Amino acid sequence: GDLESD
Amino acid sequence: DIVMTQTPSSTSAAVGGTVTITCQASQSVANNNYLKWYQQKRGQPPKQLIYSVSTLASGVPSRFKGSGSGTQFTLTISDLEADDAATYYCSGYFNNNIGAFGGGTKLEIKRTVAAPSVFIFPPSDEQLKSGTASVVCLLNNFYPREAKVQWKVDNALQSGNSQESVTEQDSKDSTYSLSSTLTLSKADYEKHKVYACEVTHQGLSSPVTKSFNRGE
Amino acid sequence: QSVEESGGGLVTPGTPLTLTCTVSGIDLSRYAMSWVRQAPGKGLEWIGIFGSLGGIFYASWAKGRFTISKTSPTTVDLKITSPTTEDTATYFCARMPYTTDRDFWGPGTLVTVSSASTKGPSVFPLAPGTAALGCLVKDYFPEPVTVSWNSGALTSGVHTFPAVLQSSGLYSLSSVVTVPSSSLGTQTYICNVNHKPSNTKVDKKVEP
Repeated sequence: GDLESD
Repeated sequence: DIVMTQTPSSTSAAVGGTVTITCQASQSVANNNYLKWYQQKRGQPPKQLIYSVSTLASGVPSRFKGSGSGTQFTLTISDLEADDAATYYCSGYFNNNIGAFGGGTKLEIKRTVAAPSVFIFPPSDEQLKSGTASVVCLLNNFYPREAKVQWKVDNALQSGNSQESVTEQDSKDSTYSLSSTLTLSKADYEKHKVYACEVTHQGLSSPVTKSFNRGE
Repeated sequence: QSVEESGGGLVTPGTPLTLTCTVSGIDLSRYAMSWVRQAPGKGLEWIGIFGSLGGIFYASWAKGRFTISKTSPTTVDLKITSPTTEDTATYFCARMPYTTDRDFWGPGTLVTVSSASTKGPSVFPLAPGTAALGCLVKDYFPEPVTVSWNSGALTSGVHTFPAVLQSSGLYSLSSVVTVPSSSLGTQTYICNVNHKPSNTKVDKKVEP
């Protein structure tokens, strides 16, 4: 899925 | 699985020198730039150095430089200072939303040889009252770290009844300190007279001996 | 923008253990939190993450062994499933961005997995151009202790050695300081030992 950390 | 292989495990260089640390990830980081460099000290949490592979964290000196190519990354520390004595870690994030760290790189700052200052401490009366006797030998502010500390009671070499502990490298003068603690009972303690700590170090022309006579 | 871990200390093997991460000024609906650990003398180990979109991800080795959850807008949990000796480590909660410098780590909280009982230390004095003195902080459990000198006024030339686990299963530590030899009859030297696991506070007078 989409990234969940920056 | 995911592995971030950090090399070298340890290295040494003098003030003003240069060290180069490589981090090799098993797959490309997320967005090709989820890669940060950390600096860690013993009693402290890590302190950021580099983010986005190469961007310098606010307040970090420019002598820290970050580089890399997709899977291989380099932290280069130029114009080394004493303060740079620490353990460095690479921190990465991956597309499956998974983070990992390199095994770390411990950096020792070289400096001129510094001989230890040696002190011996007999047990306290409060401790003798409690039925135990610990004799302490202190090697203070020396370099390099390698040292030989042996105990002799009435000129009999002890074995297996002592324990050594060493500080981290000081970030100001780059020295180490070491304690060797001899653990006896009160009975065995009052059995003897001469208690001696013998210290061998590159900074000492010949082994130094610090001794005391029990009950004096 | 600050982080603090809680719930650390001594725990019995097999007893579930929940750590809590408390943030202030950080929006967990918009930023991720990570759980990291560090065994004594070892490297950092990534445990898991609560993502910006509510995703929860664990290292391959940490799946099952840990459960991460968000319990309140300001708290994130790390439940260590049936703890073992190898789970003894300092545990960090961190706002650890890879692409910004808004990087905040908690100070870390030590989790000790052992059947031993907590024990307050005994403090003994190491009495004396330069002179040395110290405090033997003997036989305590678990780690850690803190040692100050003269309530923080004395800091230069202080060396507090790391603890060594004794054959009895207890820890021993020494804290030394170098001082001018002229000052011995003139000034007091006091070591302030604090061992929070036992809620012990000891002040020890060091004299020639």
